Amino acid sequence: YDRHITIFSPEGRLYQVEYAFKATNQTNINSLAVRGKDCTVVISQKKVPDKLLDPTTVSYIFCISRTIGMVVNGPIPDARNAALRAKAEAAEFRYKYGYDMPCDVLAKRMANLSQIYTQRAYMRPLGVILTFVSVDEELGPSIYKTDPAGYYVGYKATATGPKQQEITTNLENHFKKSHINEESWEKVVEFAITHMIDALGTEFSKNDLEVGVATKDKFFTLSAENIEERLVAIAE
Amino acid sequence: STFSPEGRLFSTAIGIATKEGVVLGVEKRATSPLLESDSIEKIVEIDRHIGCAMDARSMIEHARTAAVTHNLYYDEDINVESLTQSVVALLIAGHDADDGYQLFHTFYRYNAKAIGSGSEGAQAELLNEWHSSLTLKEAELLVLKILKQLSCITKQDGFKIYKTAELIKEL
Amino acid sequence: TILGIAGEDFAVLAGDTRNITDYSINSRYEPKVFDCGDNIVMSANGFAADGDALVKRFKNSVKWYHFDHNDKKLSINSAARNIQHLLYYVHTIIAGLDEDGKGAVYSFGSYEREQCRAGGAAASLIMPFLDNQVNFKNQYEPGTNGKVKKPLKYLSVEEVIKLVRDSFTSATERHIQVGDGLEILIVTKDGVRKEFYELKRD
Amino acid sequence: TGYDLSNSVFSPDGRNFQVEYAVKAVENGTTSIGIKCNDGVVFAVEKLITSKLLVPQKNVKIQVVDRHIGCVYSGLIPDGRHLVNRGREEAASFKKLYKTPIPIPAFADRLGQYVQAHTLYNSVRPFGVSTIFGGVDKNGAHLYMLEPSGSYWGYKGAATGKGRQSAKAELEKLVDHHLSAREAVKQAAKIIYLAHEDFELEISWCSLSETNGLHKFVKGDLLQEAIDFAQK
Amino acid sequence: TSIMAVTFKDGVILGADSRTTTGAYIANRVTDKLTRVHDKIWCCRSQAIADIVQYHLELYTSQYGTPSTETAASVFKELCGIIVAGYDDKNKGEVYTIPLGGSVHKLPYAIAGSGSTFIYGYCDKNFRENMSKEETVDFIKHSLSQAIKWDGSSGGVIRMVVLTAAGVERLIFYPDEYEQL
Amino acid sequence: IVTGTSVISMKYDNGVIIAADNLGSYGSLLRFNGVERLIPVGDNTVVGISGDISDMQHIERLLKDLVTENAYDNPLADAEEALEPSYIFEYLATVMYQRRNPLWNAIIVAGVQSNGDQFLRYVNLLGVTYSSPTLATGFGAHMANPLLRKVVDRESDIPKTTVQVAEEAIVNAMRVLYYRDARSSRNFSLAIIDKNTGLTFKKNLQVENMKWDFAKDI
Amino acid sequence: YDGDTVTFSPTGRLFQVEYALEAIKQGSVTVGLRSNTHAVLVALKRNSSYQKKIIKCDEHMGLSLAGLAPDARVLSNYLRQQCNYSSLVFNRKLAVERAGHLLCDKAQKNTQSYGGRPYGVGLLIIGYDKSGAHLLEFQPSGNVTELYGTAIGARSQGAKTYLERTLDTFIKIDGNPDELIKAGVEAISQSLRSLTVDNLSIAIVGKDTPFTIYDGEAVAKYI
Amino acid sequence: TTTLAFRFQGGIIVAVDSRATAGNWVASQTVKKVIEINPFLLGTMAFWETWLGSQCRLHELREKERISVAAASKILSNLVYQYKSMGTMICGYTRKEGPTIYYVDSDGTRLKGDIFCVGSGQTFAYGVLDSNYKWDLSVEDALYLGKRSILAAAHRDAYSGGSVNLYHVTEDGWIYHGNHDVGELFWKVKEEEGSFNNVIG
Amino acid sequence: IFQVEYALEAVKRGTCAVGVKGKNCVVLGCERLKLQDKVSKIDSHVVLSFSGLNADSRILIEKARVEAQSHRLTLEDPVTVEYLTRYVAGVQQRYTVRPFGVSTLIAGFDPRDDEPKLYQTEPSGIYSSWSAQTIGRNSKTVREFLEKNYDRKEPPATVEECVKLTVRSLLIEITVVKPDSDIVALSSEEINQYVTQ
Repeated sequence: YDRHITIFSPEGRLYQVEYAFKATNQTNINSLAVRGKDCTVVISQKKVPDKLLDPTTVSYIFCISRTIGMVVNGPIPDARNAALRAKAEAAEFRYKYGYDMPCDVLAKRMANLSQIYTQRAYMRPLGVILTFVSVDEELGPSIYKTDPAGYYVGYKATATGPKQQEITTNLENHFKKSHINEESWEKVVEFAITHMIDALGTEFSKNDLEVGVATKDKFFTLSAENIEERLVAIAE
Repeated sequence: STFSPEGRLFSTAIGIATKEGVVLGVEKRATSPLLESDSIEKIVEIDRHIGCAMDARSMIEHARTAAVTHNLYYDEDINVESLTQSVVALLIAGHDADDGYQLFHTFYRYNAKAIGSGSEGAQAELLNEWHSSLTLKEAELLVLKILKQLSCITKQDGFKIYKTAELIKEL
Repeated sequence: TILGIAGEDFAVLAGDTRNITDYSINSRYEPKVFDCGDNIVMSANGFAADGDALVKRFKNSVKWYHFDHNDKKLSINSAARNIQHLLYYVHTIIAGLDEDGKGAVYSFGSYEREQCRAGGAAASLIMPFLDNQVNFKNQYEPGTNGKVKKPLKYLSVEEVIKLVRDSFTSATERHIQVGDGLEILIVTKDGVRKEFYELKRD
Repeated sequence: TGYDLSNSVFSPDGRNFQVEYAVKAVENGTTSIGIKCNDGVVFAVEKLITSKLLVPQKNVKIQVVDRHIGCVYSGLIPDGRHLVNRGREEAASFKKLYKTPIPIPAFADRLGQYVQAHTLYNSVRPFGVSTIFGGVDKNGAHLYMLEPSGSYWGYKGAATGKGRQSAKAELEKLVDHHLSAREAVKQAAKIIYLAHEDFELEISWCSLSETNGLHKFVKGDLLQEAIDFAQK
Repeated sequence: TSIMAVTFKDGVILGADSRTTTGAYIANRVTDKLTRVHDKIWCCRSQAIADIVQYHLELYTSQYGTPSTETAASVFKELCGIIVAGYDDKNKGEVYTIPLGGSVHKLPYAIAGSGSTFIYGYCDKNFRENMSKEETVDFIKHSLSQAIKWDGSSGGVIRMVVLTAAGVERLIFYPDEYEQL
Repeated sequence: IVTGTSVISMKYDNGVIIAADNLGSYGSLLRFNGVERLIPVGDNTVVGISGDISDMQHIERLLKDLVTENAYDNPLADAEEALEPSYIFEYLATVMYQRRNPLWNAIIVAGVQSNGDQFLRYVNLLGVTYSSPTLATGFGAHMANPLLRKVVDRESDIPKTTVQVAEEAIVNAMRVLYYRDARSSRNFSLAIIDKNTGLTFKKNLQVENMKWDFAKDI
Repeated sequence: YDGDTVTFSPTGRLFQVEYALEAIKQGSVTVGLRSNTHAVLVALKRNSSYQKKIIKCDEHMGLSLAGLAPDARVLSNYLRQQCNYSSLVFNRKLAVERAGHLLCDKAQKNTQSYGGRPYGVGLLIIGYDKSGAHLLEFQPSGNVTELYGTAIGARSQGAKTYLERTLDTFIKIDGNPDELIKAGVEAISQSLRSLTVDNLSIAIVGKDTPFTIYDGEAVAKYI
Repeated sequence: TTTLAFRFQGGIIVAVDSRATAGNWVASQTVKKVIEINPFLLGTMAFWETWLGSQCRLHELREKERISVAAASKILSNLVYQYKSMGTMICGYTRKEGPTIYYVDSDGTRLKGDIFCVGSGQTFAYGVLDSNYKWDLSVEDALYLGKRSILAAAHRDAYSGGSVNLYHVTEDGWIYHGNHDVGELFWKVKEEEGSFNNVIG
Repeated sequence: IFQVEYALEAVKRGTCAVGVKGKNCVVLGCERLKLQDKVSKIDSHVVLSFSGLNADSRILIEKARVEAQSHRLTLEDPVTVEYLTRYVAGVQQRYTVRPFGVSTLIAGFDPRDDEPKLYQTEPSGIYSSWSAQTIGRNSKTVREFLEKNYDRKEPPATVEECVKLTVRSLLIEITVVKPDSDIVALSSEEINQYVTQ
């Protein structure tokens, strides 16, 4: 029964947590986040299989707070649960401690919740990987990623999804050759889209992407027209 | 707390219900001469006009509490059918001014009923022997007959437990 | 003000229909005595809201009684005991026929069955006159030198109606809170009869 | 096998099987659809006649929440009623706190969080219904559809139930060839009859112009016009 | 205190004095009494519950989207006088007042605090619908200056917050400026 | 501390008339002049409220919740299963008695029952309720009832009281209340609920024909 | 998959609820029918005395049970409590449709929460209110259906088919309480494989008729 | 109110008045101030006793023997002390206690004794009991003593009177020796004894 | 129930205890390594003996003592032996994650009474009265001895007869309970004189 609840197998492995990682890939979309000089950009594939869907609602990027944004890899119900909990925690921190929750504090709090699910047998882990992006008041642009095991760490740039390894190789190549040195968020968004295209070998329309930009005192999501401007700027 | 696919959930006490009273009897069946027969209370009172013949003690405590509560609340003797739905195989017998003398064993009112390992033959004997014109004397004697093959509730006496030697001699 | 009188195979429960606050009349016809069925008549005066709550809860209790006993006519003593256990800044009076067919008036826990009982503001104006006229208190047979008391005969429902009307007319005369109309409910073997009599409206 | 006997368990594939079985329960339900018109939403459901003894209309299936949200679902109808009761409680609480009718996206999120919560614990069962719901609020018309997993999205048109596939095939044609509310009612009737291939058509709708944004049922002459158009 | 919210042609202007007193002693003569509970929603007590209301409004903004000024007043009411003034492009500038009774009243302009008593007649005669920004500012200056001149527990500098579709603009007027009005 | 005073009403041969002034007084200060205190709850019911305005708004919220919840799973909520004046009155009385943290109000629920009987009942913060051919609340219970009771002294006067007679009586009672009540306003709302015509709700009525000329002699 | 109420089968069925439905088919048939003015319950009891199938909730409503009687007593207790609450808080006679929906919402809880079991009793509820005469059929799954007539319990299919073919007739029976009872007793007879004065039970409610039950000699004239 | 209970060779005599007043208004002159808890227990008061009788019925059903007077008085005193101006005697007979009187009051005290008088007229009842009481009184003498002791309090105490209800607690249960109207009783006593000389008539 | 029957097995492995009640007293006797070096008073008038899991007997005895004192605190009268037996049986019933593997003999006298009482309780929560009884290991063997040496029409008349019968049955500690709160364990030398005799 060690594979049905979060208890150790003879190998010391928590098989339910390992299966929870597998669930994260079942939405089959890839995302990447890069840090600019003064901003953070998140790119995510907005795959819309059904023509009757309203694409405006299909979205895995969440505005957790004025400054923090979150992109989720995994089932949308669990993703929305995580987003609601993160919004609640950010508001409670702003209330208790008088200032906006830092990105990494939110990541730690969410990873501690995830760890709790990983040790109490009553509760299953959420099958979502949470990637928080913000421009911290102190540390500047930040990317923190949390996983079902309760592990989290900060990133220079990160990718997540079935083709995570390829996007990671692309980013590693660029970082070796070269944060992304840019003067405004549009250029870093264009760079992120370019590397997404190259890693995935697939061109994107304004409908295939969802983009979130973290800037000083605002995390905002690009509308389809804004993403169209970026795609034109790349086509040029 | 589960249903079977066929839809259903997964001593010998003999009673007669006459129009002059309801008679109950039990085989004490002491396991040894050391067990004090005085303490084999297999027929018990539930109320001044209600008794039953046998989890037992707890259910009887709750039934007695319900009956006294009803009497306190309404100053009326609880209806036997109401008691059955407000409270081991049971023979519950009592009297009231609504349905008179009743005997119950989910519940079903019975003119006469028996329970236990001898129930299968006892019910046939009752079916052959019982008649509406039974006076309390013949009812008591037929109780003893079926046992060999006491207590009563009356409008004057209420519930009382049994002179029993005199009835075996009269038997 | 309410008034219950038990008699020979009848009982009456009467009360004035006026409703007041401070020195102002709220309504001139607010019925105060209720025919509760089962040949029981009841009235819960005192603080209005608690009386209403008590009546409502007693109606709930009697509905449950009817449920458990297959719509059996609730006896006056059973109703009285129920009303105790339910008990509110209220002075309840219930009247009806007992199991022997005699008139019965119950006053309220601590219920007391009594031959007559008044309640409300003008109970003090009404009750002594009823003691004198129904119970013949302080009356002796003439010429006996105070040795032989006047026998306690029973009054017919007509005489009791007259007594109630005159008692409430006097209370209306001398009590400012009493009297716009008189509501009298007679309980007998036939059922519950309702009578209304006008009183002075000042 | 073995990993699908409980609600909290992930399979080695990463899938929660009890939710997929709840989806299987939905696909057995009768066909219900929703259509978003330029200023409102239209709901329709095929009400299968079990016998001639059913009263011809009074077994209503579409449900209103507050006054501006309408809900229709397929699958275990009692679970749909349970979900709608929770939705009514949520809307009532929101109106109590904030004096304003709950926005449709907010209501959708509340219902999704409730349905998803039933997939967290082994002690509770997933909902056996996919619920099309929508209405009109300060931001216009919204149409949503829950799945037993708690997943939901906004839709231009939605269909679920046994005939969901045919209904979807005709919703695609609606969207590709355009739809005002008046026309939307008739199109909903046509789509329900096409998907049916005895039953009762029940239609409802909520349009800013034609109902002032409040949810109303289609009755009388408009209902019959939809009937004869669809038969036409 | 002497707080004053006035809707005008382009939005709402919320203004207050800067004096706080404990008895006759002025505890603080430069207090900022205008409280930003949400981006375009500002309130004015006539502190802990202000934090609670900001908490609940951030929670609302995260769950259900941008709250209205009526939403803010509702949150005050359900937690509970207050003048809640705000702006949005759907409703434009709004003023709500929540006197001690706890009832909520949407108004064209609102005055509160001890100083408001002395300028009920003045504001009634001088207020006009859809004034310009300059006219609204002058109106508030004169009203609050009279309230300060009469109310002992009111004084110091006059602060204003101008809420408009353009943005939030803060103004300050010193006694050397308004006492001569 | 914000309160409204006057609610008066009488029943007549075909329905009920109810009126109230549009004022909210902050103690001695006539602070708010637009408060509406008559709350229609359908074509057959109006709930006039007096006392604390915050509790008045609370009660309005509860009434709208009633009208919302009654329509759930109720296809006849429009005509046959619609809320009666009596159902609303009993709900409100239950609310007041539950809170009684009492709601500091007095409420007159006026309307016509589905069978055509005029409904007119009172309830206050103590849960005290009564019915009468004429009802008034607060300061009107002393000045308005004597005037209205001259029109309908008893039950038998109701069928002899026409629409216009009751209307003019109510208007005159508002004029007298404005004369002699310090916490009253010149502006009032009036609602007629006729069994034939249904709810006929008038707003922003004016107290007119006041007499002041005799002041010059004093 | 069938060992508990919170598990779906791989095909989406709830085996425990289907077993609870099978529980009803064990009990004796009860029949319900109505015109516009009157609604009638005709129940076949079984013995020893016969168990009473009819239960009275109000002067305006009552019900009969098929299956586990204890589940019936619980559901009818809850129903009476809800009617009492409605009269307590509104002086409003609880509508039959609303009472049916309350039962539906109570029964559904047991089919979704672990620890309990579905109610193994099916109920026929008849009542009269402002909307007229009503007849509801309640099932363990929580489903409630408003019907012109129905029969539940063992071998009820014969009575149900008879009611189907007789529907055109007994709908027209307005102002004739006895003819409805006659049609109902004729219907329940089709479910036998016989009726007696002591075995049969009848209940009726309508415009002028409060809910009343006939047993013993009272049903002799209808047999 | 005036209630007295005293023990003598023949059991217990319990005598009470009947008056009840709301201030100066005499609400009733026929109130029953003795509750018959059991055929062997009398509760004298000057809900509680309904609770005690319910507990006694439960004890009778559960246990083999009747509830003791000590147990009943302790139940009542515990209940009163939980809700801590009232005074009661629990008078009864038990085969293994004999005749027993327990005094219980609103303060929570519980006293076993031979003689107790309670209520506004208690001092006047004591004046007669203390001077005329003997252990070896005959049953008739003890009944007369209780009647006379309540008569004294009824005469001198304004809030005491109406009628005297006599109870006798014997080995076979309590005996109700009837109701005596103080109006008739005062005069009868005055002629037969020659007492109350100051009273005209 | 299965767990209750396994608790009965645990009881049957426990050391045997025996009780006999005579005309005037109840006598309780009990069957007590090289380097190692039963009857519990519940109140001054009632004693409780047990056989089975010793650890569980302490929970039972503590609960019984607390109830015996709480009865005197709530009601003046000390507990009856019957009442205490009923309470102990209730506790045993209620804990049927696992039952007590304990059966008890409860003996003593009623308050201000002189008829000796002897009762038994078993893990299921059943209880009954006995004139002589035994529990524990080989309880059947010695109960069969009592069933023929104890006479219902001539029970033991004095302390000597009760102790003699108890010692014969056991063949040792002996507790004699007598009215008016007289509980005493016999001396080792006295028990030796009985055994030799």
